Amino acid sequence: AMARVGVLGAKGKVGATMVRAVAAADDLTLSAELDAGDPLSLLTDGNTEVVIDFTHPDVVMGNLEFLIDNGIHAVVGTTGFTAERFQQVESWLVAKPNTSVLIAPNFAIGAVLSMHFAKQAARFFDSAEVIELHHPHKADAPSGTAARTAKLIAEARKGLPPNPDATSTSLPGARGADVDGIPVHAVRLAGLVAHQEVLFGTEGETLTIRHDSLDRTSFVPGVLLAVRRIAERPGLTVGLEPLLDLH
Amino acid sequence: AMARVGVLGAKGKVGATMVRAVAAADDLTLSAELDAGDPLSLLTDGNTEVVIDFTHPDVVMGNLEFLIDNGIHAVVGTTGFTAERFQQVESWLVAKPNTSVLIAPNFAIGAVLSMHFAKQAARFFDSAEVIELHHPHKADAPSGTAARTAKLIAEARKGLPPNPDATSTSLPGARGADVDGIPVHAVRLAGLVAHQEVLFGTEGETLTIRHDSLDRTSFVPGVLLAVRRIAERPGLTVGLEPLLDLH
Amino acid sequence: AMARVGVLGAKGKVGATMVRAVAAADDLTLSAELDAGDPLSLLTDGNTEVVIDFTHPDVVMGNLEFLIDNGIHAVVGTTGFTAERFQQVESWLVAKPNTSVLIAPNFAIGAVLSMHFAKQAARFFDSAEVIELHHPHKADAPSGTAARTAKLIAEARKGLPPNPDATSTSLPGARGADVDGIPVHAVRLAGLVAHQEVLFGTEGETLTIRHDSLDRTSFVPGVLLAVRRIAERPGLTVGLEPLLDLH
Amino acid sequence: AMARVGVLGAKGKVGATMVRAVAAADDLTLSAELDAGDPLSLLTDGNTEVVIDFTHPDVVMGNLEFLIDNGIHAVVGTTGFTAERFQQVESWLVAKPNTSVLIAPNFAIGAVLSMHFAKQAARFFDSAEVIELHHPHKADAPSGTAARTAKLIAEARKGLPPNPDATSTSLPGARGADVDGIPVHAVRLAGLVAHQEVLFGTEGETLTIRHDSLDRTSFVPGVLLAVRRIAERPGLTVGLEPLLDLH
Ligand SMILES: [Mg+2]
Ligand SMILES: [Mg+2]
Ligand SMILES: [Mg+2]
Ligand SMILES: [Mg+2]
Repeated sequence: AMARVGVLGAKGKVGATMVRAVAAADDLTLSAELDAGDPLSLLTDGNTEVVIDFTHPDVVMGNLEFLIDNGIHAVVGTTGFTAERFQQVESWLVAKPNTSVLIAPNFAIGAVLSMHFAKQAARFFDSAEVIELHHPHKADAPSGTAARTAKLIAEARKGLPPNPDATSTSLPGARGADVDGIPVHAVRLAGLVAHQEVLFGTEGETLTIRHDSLDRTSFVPGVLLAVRRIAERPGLTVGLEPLLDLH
Repeated sequence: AMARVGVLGAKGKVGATMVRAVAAADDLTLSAELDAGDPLSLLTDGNTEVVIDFTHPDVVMGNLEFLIDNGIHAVVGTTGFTAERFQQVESWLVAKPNTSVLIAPNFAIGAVLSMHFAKQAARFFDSAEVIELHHPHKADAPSGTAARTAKLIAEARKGLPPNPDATSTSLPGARGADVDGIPVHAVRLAGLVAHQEVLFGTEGETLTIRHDSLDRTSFVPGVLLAVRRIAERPGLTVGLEPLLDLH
Repeated sequence: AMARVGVLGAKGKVGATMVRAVAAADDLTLSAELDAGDPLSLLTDGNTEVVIDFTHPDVVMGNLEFLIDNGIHAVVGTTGFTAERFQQVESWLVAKPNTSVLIAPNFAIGAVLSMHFAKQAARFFDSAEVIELHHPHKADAPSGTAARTAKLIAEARKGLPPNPDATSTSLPGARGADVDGIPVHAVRLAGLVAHQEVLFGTEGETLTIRHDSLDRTSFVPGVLLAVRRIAERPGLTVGLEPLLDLH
Repeated sequence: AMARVGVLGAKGKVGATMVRAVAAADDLTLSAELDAGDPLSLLTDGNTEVVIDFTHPDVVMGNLEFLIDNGIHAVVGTTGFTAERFQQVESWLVAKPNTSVLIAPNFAIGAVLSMHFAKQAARFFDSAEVIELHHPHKADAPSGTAARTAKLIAEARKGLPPNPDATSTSLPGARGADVDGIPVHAVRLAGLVAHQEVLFGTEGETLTIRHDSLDRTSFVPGVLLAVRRIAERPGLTVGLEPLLDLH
């Protein structure tokens, strides 16, 4: 049987890509392709079982309520998710169990692994730094992922000593951005797409985890994994991490 | 209140380093340093709680027997553990269920983390390769660790297609050593010590884990870790990994 | 004034690309676009001053004679260039001075620099190795460039001791392909395009030069540089290196 | 037949290392080791040909005066060379045209090569950045070498547009220190020594030069090189680079 995948924001960048990806997938059939303004009833009309939603922060809450109200599983890449947005989703889910919602900030599997690996490694090293590298058309430095990683690292190293640093003389910015006591350096280079390197060190050894996103469509295999696996965990899951089944 | 640690093979290379390390540790008390011929009863006379044993394969079994018989936890870095010898350690332990033995081939935390990460990432990528790089005085290519690593990766990827590879024409060796369908390349270069890169790739993303050991004594933190935490797992633990408490 | 660029093999992969590149270039005008079977007279009919030729090894010698006979400068990426082919070109050039021919195996500037840098660095280090990384659809291992680099390195280190190597036990292929005493390792990985790393080492330090070709169209800026600069040196030039004006 | 080398500041850190190195060298004869207060005439009494001087800025000028006056070639690693002091060395040399003085701020061959390569590549790439990585006991960020390097690159790229950079929103420091419009990021990490990456990028290709110093004594080969070759360039040479004979 084809799993019946609906895509919201299907003319949006990510949705159109996902529509294509569902087409190509042997196990998935596209049950409905909706973009801004399409009645959500088209989803139930077509017996959608799971929806990919990468719409705007301003419609996703509309979408989710309808999806949960109707027992349609949701793989959500839309951002703007406050704790007040989150609880609302869990509130909606109370009334409909056996409905799985995934909200994840990042669907590139390599990125999710790296962040996971960084989390696991953090407490074992004296030093941790993040170097992030992106194309020079990038507006924010450091990237969200780098900031997300550094904060993860900081939390993992709670109650450890700070990164050792004997710097007493410096040019401004030499030491990167300080995100919760973790230096984050942002390289902007023509030729690059999205890259991130977490470096850990202790006298005697270092450990580096490097993730390279070479395509704009890196998220694809992860969204697909999320779609395939989403029913395995009822209720709300934040982050793609758990669906990777890491043991 | 501080743990009373003893070291067997204390005049051997690793042994002497560990004595120093334990002397140097603020939370650990050296209760015995033995090497060849020193009666093991020195350990019980001095109220030893945990032992580091990096001694020879030919003496380590008798050490273990005594250690287990006496409720002394053992951190065992000495090699030579056949299936039979593992089985024998297990038997001795049956009689002593509160005693903990950790037998591990690698105490470098970064190398242990790196292998765990390789293992957790292996199934998510079309392609996986190991590059190891050592000083040019190394007899064996590839390193034990790299081989162990490729085996782990192969084992983790069972049921996935082999590494895609269109190679039709090659110079012998270009594609490296085949360890379980996983290419391992051994770089031997002046100026290096011990280094390993694990490269995973899929269309649109790569993930790289690099471990660098800059010291021959990079294993000391792991040994001290094993020594501080060994008692948490009654019985035999194989590999340091379970002690790292990876969630 | 527009420099008048003709492209041979204009429906071929490289030619069509070059036609596009000439169009976009403010200083270049396409004077003639010829592909298999177009009479070369179209070139002189359109007052071509310089031709890009990435045709087949079986027509390039036809093309060159005509180009030199007619004082048309030639930027040649076609392969199959024997010393007997080379001399023929210089023979043809005798009769027409103030006609510049460039035959280069590689027009990616980053690749040409790397090879140059490798040449310069080679004699200063005890060890040199090449690691080449490519997409897994690649037929030859190691790549031509890697083999070309290793041979360059070997020549630069003539009368130096061999790479130190104490290996006495190994799996087959662990140490790479041996190209003139330089190990060449070939990684084939999904996600990769064309990458090459030359590693140099001496006790106390290493030096690595890494080139990444992320596009299929990497050669473009170099072919263009060659086109722009080709008249500066009369007669035959083999390799893009000299036109880079390195001091 | 072997060169007679003397070392000034022979009880200083670098001095003593050089004495050992010269003792150890098969082609070099130690003809004098001096430090504080030893009469410079020891050098001429012992038929010294070349001197290594790594002494203090406050004594190096008097050393040089004597060295030059006596036709003794000088390899000068001591720092503190103002424009005036350079000018004064030049004057002394006028009277002694067969005498050679090499004053260099960096004797690590790999670091000198790397800087030369950066310089030769700079003009060919839209984007250039320096990443340096040191042990976490380093007072100054970025390193002198990295700063020197960025300055070199900037200088080499004059007349090309600045690094493309769309950064509009950033945490202070993310983009690193600006040295002449070239970003330099300083990584401080336990387990490291001295490391520098120069990253060049253009649409479709990147080039990376990485130098790793694994030792505090990685400069010894360069100093021995300078000592064996200094006489080839009469007069003052600044930087080791010209001595490397880069063609
Ligand atoms: Mg389908
Ligand atoms: Mg102690
Ligand atoms: Mg044009
Ligand atoms: Mg000597």
